[PDB]
Amino acid sequence: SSSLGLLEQLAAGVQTNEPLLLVGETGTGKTTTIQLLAGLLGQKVTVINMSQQTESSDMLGGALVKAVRSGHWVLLDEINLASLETLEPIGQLLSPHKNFRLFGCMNPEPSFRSRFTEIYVHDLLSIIQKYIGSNEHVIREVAELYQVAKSLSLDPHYTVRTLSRTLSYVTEIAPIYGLRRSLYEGFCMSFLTLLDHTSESLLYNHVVRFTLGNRDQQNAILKQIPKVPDYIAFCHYWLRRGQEHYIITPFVQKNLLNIARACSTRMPILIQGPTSSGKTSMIEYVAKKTGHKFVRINNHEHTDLQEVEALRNGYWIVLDELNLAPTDVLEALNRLLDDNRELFIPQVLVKPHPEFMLFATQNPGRKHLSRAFRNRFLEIHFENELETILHKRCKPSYAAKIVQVFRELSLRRATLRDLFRWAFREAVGYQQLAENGYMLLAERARDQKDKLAVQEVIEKVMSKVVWTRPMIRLFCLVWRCLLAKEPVLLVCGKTTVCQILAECLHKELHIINAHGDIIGAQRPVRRSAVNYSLHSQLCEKFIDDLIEKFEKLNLIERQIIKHDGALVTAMKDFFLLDEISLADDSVLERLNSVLELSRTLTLAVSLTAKDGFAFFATMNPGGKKELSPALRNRFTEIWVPTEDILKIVEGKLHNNKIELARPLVEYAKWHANEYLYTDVISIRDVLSAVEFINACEILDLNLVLFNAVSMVFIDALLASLHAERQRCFAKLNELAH
Repeated sequence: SSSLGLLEQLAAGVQTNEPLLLVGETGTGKTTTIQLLAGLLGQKVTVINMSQQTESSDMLGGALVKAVRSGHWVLLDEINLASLETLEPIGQLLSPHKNFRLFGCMNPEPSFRSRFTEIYVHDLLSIIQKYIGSNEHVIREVAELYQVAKSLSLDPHYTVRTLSRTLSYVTEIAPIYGLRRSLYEGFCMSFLTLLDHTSESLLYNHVVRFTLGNRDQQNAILKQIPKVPDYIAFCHYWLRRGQEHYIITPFVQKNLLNIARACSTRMPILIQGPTSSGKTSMIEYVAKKTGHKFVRINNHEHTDLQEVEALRNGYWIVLDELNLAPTDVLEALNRLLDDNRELFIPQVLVKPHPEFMLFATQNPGRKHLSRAFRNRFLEIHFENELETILHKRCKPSYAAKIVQVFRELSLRRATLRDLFRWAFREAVGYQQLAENGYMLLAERARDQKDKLAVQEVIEKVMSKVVWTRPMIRLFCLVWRCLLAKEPVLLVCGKTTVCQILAECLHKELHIINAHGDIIGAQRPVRRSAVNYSLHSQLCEKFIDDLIEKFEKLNLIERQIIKHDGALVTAMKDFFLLDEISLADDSVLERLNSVLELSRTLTLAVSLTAKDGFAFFATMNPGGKKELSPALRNRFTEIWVPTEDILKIVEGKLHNNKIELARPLVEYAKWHANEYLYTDVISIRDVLSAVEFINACEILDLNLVLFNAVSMVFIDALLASLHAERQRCFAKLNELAH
């Protein structure tokens, strides 16, 4: 009756030659539209999904023009996510024609949406009958499926028409390795793929299991024998269409692997979550069973269309990292999700056989993906467990207590990738040494001494340069992380320690400044060429005409022809891309690809090696926008900062020339608390002061310090400051055209 009402409303609209929309939540006002279109006659459903091709491609260059000359139905869908394409409202305001149909379709504009006479949109056994068809057993199953869509109220979040696609897939794998009860369980499986608690899975198997016939019956659901009797089969509840690795599989891994496998016989599919957990690791572990090869198209941040071979052949592609899509290959890729496997690029289609068509967003606000895209594909999401897991990928109590300390840290407040770093790093053979190892690795990122002391207690529950104490506990950490060759950020002494290490480990520290592709790659014109070609013709048999005569009868081609980059030149070293927070994104994307235990040269591309190509970067604290918390966590960071400042100046000063700094130290202290009040020694100032003090070509030491602190601190600071200069001079005298 609701469909009767909407159809009558659309009839009343269509008789009047007006505009009409329908905002709702189902994506089936278009189904009602095409339904009533054909049920009246069906002119042509020109269903222009007007959310991707922004404003011209609808209008001109046009589909609406071809309609208004033709006589189709202009089903402008998704006008509630568009741009200012108000030329379409102008074309509405034009109304030559005979009978058009501009029956647009919103989905919940101050003048477009105020010019279209809208009509909002407002029994599962019936649609369950029309979907299922193929006993009174199945009538009890109709009651079961209705109980499932009724227990939808057990909380988007398992929304409405997910049951429709589930019934379609149950019809799909129905005779193809399925009991009807088993097929219902499979449909339920992909009703609770992305969920929170398996009590819904308990009740779903409970209703489906009851319809089937219990623990012996649930084991009889695991009888894959007549299922696989029918296409290279898989293990259990699994017989797909038609070798191994060192990819060893635990319990939960085998569970999610069987999940993705249960997806991978139907034909789109998306798989979101944490990147370090190996989504394509599982995808290629299943591709090891020769569905295809795992062509991981790793779109970083501005991957363009130059990045169909998997459409022609097999070699199952994965447009990975599509969260950070470059905003139009997402749109043309969704245009490739209109047809099944037809790709028009000028040249028409592919129509593939089955390999896969998987995809991988991330754990979801760095450019959140489309919910229309997140509702156009059969999506997916993914202590002593860790105690066992580390026992092989690393070399009884050292390992167990580290996992317990990870648990302890969670209770207190932290990436376990760094726990693997802690494991494989610790060459200890000693519980105290391993304690210090997990300590310092945890004491890497200490942005404050509070949490540092807290984690210390939690673990307790288990040359041209100048040496310095408070930077030795940065230089030692960078030396150790260099030996491990881990990625090393730094968040006061930064470039000093970097050049210190490049002094010690004799190397070529190619440095860089913030604000970029040529840090990674360059595409310049290919400078000095002129007399080189003249001598190359002078060293050839038998002038441009002379060169042409020689061609008629390498250097000649080189003349007619008239890649390099920073980490690449470092690949040819250590790349110290300082101020990394204000770096690029796509460069940071490929650097994330450069990061995890492997390098890559995403040029037609290749993969670079690494001989010690350290990204020994830096980024000072505080447009100081940090990176992704992965991209922070993918690098082993380090944080950094008395009378020894005076001792340091004593090293920094001239030969005798001593006690002026002992005045100048406290003079800087009183200047610090007085002017711009904070207890920081401000060692740029004291350094330049020691520079001029050791540059004192005059005598009378106190006058040298007088003119010095006049030059650096004092005169830098109303007219009362003049008075305060005297006060400053007081602290000086207290230290005394």
